[PDB]
Amino acid sequence: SLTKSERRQRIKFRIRKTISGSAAKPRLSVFRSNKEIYAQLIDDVNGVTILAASSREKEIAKGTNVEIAAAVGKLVAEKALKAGIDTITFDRGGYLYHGRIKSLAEGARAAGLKF
Amino acid sequence: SKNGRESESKRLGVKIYGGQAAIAGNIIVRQRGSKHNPGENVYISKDHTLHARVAGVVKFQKKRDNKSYVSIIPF
Amino acid sequence: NRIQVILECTEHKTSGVPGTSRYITTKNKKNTPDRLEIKKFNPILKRVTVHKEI
Amino acid sequence: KLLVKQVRSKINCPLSQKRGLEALGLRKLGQVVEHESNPAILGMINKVKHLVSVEE
Amino acid sequence: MLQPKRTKYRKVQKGRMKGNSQRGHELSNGMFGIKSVHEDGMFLTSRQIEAARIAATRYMKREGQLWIKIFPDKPITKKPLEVRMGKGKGAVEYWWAVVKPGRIMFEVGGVPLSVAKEALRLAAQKLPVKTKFVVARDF
RNA sequence: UAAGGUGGUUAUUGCGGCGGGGCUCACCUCUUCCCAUCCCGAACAGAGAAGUUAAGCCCGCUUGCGCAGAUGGUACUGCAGUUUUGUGGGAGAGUAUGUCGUCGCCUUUC
RNA sequence: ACGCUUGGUAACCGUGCGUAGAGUGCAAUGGCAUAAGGGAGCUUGACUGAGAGACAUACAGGUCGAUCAGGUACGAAAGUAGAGCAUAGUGAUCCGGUGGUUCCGCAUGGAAGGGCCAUCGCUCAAAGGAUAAAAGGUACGCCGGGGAUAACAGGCUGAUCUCC
RNA sequence: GUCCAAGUCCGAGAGGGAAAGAACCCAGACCAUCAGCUAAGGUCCCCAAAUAUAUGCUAAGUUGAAAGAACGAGGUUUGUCU
RNA sequence: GAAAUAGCUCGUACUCCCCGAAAUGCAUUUAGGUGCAGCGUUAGUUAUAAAGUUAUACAGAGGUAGAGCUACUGAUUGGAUG
Repeated sequence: SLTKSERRQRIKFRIRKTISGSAAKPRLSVFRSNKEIYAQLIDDVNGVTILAASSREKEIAKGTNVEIAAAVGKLVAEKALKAGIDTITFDRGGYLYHGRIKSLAEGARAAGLKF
Repeated sequence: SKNGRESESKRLGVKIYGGQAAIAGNIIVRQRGSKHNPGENVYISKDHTLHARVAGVVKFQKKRDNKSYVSIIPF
Repeated sequence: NRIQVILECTEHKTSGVPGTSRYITTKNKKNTPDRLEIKKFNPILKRVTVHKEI
Repeated sequence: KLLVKQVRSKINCPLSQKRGLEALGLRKLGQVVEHESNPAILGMINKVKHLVSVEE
Repeated sequence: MLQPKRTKYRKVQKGRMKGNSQRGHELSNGMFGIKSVHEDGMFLTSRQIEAARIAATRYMKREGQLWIKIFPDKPITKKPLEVRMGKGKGAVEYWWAVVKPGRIMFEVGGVPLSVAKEALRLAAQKLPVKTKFVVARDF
């Protein structure tokens, strides 16, 4: 497992071995990629996804990837604090908590979504 | 001769089976090594013993390359 | 070689509080010499303090 | 409704087959009891059929 | 004598042989053979095996081979004489093979029927089993 | 219709071989900064968009390796009597054969 | 397996194949790669007060364990940590020693001493340990019992024996 | 013979059968009766009941209680192929 | 003293009715003795009672018989390459 995808699948496996989410306090998965980072709120106990944010919409201003990730985190926090979701379990999806992932997490923490 | 020694049995085996009720702290399986893995509402101890977490009905449901995953359906 | 050590609290016995906090552990007189010191919880003072081997 | 009567003796029969007779209304070699024809009694008759006779 | 060069354990328990061996009762690489028609299992020893083999090999001097579809794999022990009952198992006395009713022991491929019957009849007089002469179907 | 993300289903779901594709995915260019190599921007992290389906990835085919696997018969076995047997249960191996997956939820698309 | 000075296909290196044949201090079994195997950073939960509920069970004992409170270590946070991948590494009671403790302290006040918590001293190894302290002969023997148990003979079976 | 496990019996159990046998087969004895039906096992006599019926085998008194070998044989009945 | 002690042998006196075992496990200066558990008797408790026994239907975990080894560990017959 050294093909830059198997290596990430291993991390995702040993993170999901302990990170999950019910209807209340769902899971927040992140997907990085070369451009246009994505984030999603999944309910692992029942299937259906609650919401999803991405840097592809008429709300994101161009700039550095760190600022884009912070804006995406603020957007997903403001969108999730509409129905009543207040807590989340932030996983990583196989990405180190440093850089764009940490920027998204801090942008979500500046807003509500207690986690 | 030189062969006259043995140790007492540890009374291992399978406790409450996959169709019976358990409670919050009932021992489900005593093992030497995790050959019955814990599932939902079932945890494992230091001695690889399977304990229940809530009251319910046991269910083994062997799967994933012939590996027992003992779980509890709450009721 | 494995000896029985008694780590007694160091900041204790200096205040006007009766008692003494001790921890009975094991050690090796050859691999770990020189009066091992470890931070342990002092149940009398209700705070963590450094206990040094007697 | 079938009639079953004990024809042999339970002196050298195991404890299971000896309790299978007491489960029915049989306690003596000269007895005869009438039961239904549900599948429960036709497992006891199959357990001890070499000791009883089922006429009808 | 035929015996393993080495093995894991020296002493082996003496089990129970239930007859009608369901494997090894068909001829392969040979057209004639002898098969056990006994009623219970037997222990064929290496001395008997070697005696039967040499008796069948002296006949048909250099014609054909002699396939031995058996091997004395289990050790049989015997404690010395004038010894009371029970101080542990005795030393390994000899080696034997389990023969169950239906097993084929010897086979001959080269010689014709007239010689292969006589050779196997001469060899079967050294074995403690009732043996019958079997011929292959494709013959 | 197509792709990306994320789950359920014990490889009939895998491995390999042969052709096709790129709004999203991926290689690709650099190391000032955030971050790192018991040596290396190889990996991780960041800053970009000159190029590319070559590879990763996804589709279509392949019984090739794997995996699954009958019906029938046999071994074995519970109960009853006995050299025989009668009643029920019934394998393993092997043969024919099957398989190049299937079921949900979100975003961009037609 | 293929390449390369020492270097030898068994030292190190490079590229493939390799679901586990390695390793898990020490015997065997079970388990473990989405690691229980290996590395780096920070640390001492190898904490205090305790035990819902079970498994073993003659007793003495033994094993696992979820919530709560007080303060901690790691982590961004969830969350984990009340010693080691799990089963062996052990010794009851009495007596005596050490630390803490207005608990008691024989008229009163102290003290000697005792009590409670933590802990030390036993190849008590014949390891449920009869004492702090222990070896032999009797054909000079004696008493109480046994065919519960041997020597002669009988009985069952032939390993040995003899014969075919 | 000895040491374990799953049953039954004797132990602590009379009665009937195998000639006589603690365990083998049938069968669990509250008494009394010059009553009847059966289990195991049997019906020529000792000794209760068939010198009963139908079919075939054995010539060895094999057998009528239990229990036998490797290896011989032109004993006999019977099925198939040839 | 003295009726020393004897975990040893022997003996233990009238009748009728009812119930009815064990020769196993753990310890023992213990093995032909005891202590506890297991099996028995007497009496009393569970009531809109509870528990037992046998069988049927449904649902579970197992690694014995069997089978197999080119599926590991060990052994192993015969041919092809060498």
